Amino acid sequence: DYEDELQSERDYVAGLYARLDAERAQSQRRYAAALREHGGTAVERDAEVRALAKDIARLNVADNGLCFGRLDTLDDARLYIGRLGIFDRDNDFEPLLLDWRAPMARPFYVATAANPENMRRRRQFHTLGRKVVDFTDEILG
Amino acid sequence: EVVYDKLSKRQRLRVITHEDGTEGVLSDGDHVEVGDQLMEGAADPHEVLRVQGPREVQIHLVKEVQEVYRAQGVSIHDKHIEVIVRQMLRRVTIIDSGSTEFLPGSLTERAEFEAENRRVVAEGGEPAAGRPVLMGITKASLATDS
Amino acid sequence: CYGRSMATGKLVDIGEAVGIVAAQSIGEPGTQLTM
Amino acid sequence: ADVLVPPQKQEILERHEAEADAIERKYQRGALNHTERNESLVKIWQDATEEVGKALEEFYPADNPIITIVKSGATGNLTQTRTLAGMKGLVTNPKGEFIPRPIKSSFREGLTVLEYFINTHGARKGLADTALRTADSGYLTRRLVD
Repeated sequence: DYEDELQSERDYVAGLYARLDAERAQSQRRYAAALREHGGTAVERDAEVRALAKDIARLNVADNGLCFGRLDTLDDARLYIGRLGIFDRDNDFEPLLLDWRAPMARPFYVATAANPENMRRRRQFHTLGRKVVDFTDEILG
Repeated sequence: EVVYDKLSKRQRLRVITHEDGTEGVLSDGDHVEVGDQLMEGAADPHEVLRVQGPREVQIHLVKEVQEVYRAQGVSIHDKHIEVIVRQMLRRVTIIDSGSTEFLPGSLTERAEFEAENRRVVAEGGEPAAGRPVLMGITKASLATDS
Repeated sequence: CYGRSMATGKLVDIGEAVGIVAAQSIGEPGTQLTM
Repeated sequence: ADVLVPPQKQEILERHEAEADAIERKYQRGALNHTERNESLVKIWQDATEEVGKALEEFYPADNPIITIVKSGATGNLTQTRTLAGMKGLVTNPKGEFIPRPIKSSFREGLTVLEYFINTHGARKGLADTALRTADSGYLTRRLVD
């Protein structure tokens, strides 16, 4: 039960790392290409360089401690709260991850045991390296 | 156990990607050698000079200067860069003045430091002690005797 | 130690001011870099 | 007549417009931050631009003068051909960040009033920054010579 749930969480979070790594690799490839053979006017090249560097930095900072924990809801939603917002494009941009700076992930810190924001269970990830050591849950309602 | 304190959360760690190791990203318990960069970024030439001697700073400076031109579609031979790098490392700094005429706290060239040490060891018997110093373009230019 | 002069393909002659050549070579493509 | 327009352009633009509409639908509910939405649109339209460029490269016959000039190495590049016959793509505001509204029309078919108005920012920025570029290059060359 607990072990199987931990394995499933590890698998999903590993998929999240896979998506992050693929996006970072694509950004690095585009940055390298733009440095050498962009082609055109210097302002557009510099703007592309800056944008790609910003994307690289934002993705790179999220490598460690990518996800803080699951946030189940009574409204039949499966929000994941982490460092960045990630969406599966083929699924009409289904949120695979939500940044806690977003408003939809606001309740993580506002909701309390006696004041639930229609949420069901709040999970804490003890992240270390590329996997979570374990998790501790809290039930709200 | 050498410590690095003020590292900000805005950076990421070293990568190796050995053919069979498949390290990924070093997090904890990994082993690194002298001179390897720990946190991904731009290293400090002075730190490289201290840790890895004077030869390594030559290669580091030449490679890092080249990379910009190479990645931005410009081809320049390495000899042109290392000519400037040579001037960047002409002088050494003295910890304390010995029997030599030099006053302490001054930067002097090796052609002078070594010569004066060899001349004063014969009679004075107290050659100066010093270490290599890396200088910028401006400081190196302003130090001309003319 | 300097090797051949890139402009002539032969061993550099005595008296070549390689410092000016290096400075000009480094500075000429300067306008093609990002800021 | 030599500046041909790919027939695949319209379908790509419609598909990416549908994607942009989906992003707009998602944003209003609060699932994305303002910067998140802006960079998502930027990524979507960069993908659209690269797809249009690939279609343009594949469509043009090898003997067309426009592609003959580029492929022979005489002058120009494929990005100029894309912005000429393909789509102009994303443009930047004065601060250097991409405006999330792309320039669909190419110079061959003519830009609208507001597309032309927003295209001026980059040209003005480049014409202003050329002088500083030259000054910085001259200063670096002077120091290296000295």
